[PDB]
Parts: sequence; structure tokens; C-alpha cells
Amino acid sequence: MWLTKLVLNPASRAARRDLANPYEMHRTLSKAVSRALEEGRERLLWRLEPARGLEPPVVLVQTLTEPDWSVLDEGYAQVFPPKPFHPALKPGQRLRFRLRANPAKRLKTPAEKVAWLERRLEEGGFRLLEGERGPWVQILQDTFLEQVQAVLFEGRLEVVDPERALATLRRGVGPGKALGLGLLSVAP
Repeated sequence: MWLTKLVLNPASRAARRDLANPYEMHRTLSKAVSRALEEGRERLLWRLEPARGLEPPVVLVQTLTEPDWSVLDEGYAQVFPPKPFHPALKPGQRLRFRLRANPAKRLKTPAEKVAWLERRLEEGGFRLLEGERGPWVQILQDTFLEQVQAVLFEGRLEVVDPERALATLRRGVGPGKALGLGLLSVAP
């Protein structure tokens, strides 16, 4: 995989348009890997990170092939050097995670949302860690994309099956992958 951190510049009208319409943002990001997507060798996943005041928004982008960000308009965003991402996963390995997702199969609710997450992670080869107060996860944001439900999960998990876990990172979790949902980000 390849991970690219983009710091969008709100001085750019196009950047603001994309920040306000996930569909448009996906269209712009797709340009960096258009041929790969055309040949079915790509799975573009991204996440508009939680906002910090009025500061420039950060968008984390994950692709299977090397992206060409020169396709972006000048001033659209500050492009940080894309980094190869090939995680070394092992059984029992504990990792912190972040995932903005649409809690459903296709495009107590708070407890149902966590329940949905548990099943998706287990099916994907991961497992939510258990704390003294239940599943190690919290809903940082519960909102709608323009209405598609978007839930931001953050917590701790462990790798159960390395191969399935890796496939899950490459594949994404849940629907709305073309709307900035589904990117499972992990870190020690």
C-alpha cells in the first residue's frame, strides 16, 4: 500500500468544494491513480481527519499503487511524500486504530454501532481489545455525509489472523468507500 498525507489549502476554491462534497473529493483523488482504477488494480480509500479549529484540513489517502499527485492543481494542497505501507502483522499484536465508517451492510444504536464494528473487525481478522468497561472503543463523531451515516471509531484492537488482517487494511471496512469511509488506520 501507499499512504499520502495531504494538507488541503482552503485558499483553493476547488479544495473547499471537495471538502464539502465527498463525491467530488473522491473524483479528484482518483486522478492520481486513474489508470490503476481503470485496470482494476486499485482500491482508493481516504479519510478527512478530525478538524482542529480553523487550521488546514488533513486528508490521509491510501492506495495500492504509487499515486501521481502532480495531477493536483497548484495550491490545491501541500503534498507530503507518499510512503510505502507494508505492515508486519503478527498474532496478538496490539494496535491503536481509527475508522470512519457507515455502520451497515450496504449504503440501542450507539451499542449497535459498536456491535457492527466488532463483527466487521472479527470477520476481517482483527479483534477489539477488552477493557474493564467493555470493548476498547469510543465513538468520537456520529454524523451524516451529504444522508449517509458516518461514524468515527477510535480504540485499540489486536491482530488475530495476519493475512486476513492485511487484506482488510487493503480492502477497507464497510460501504461508502468512495465517500471517505472505510479506511481502517492502525498504529502501535
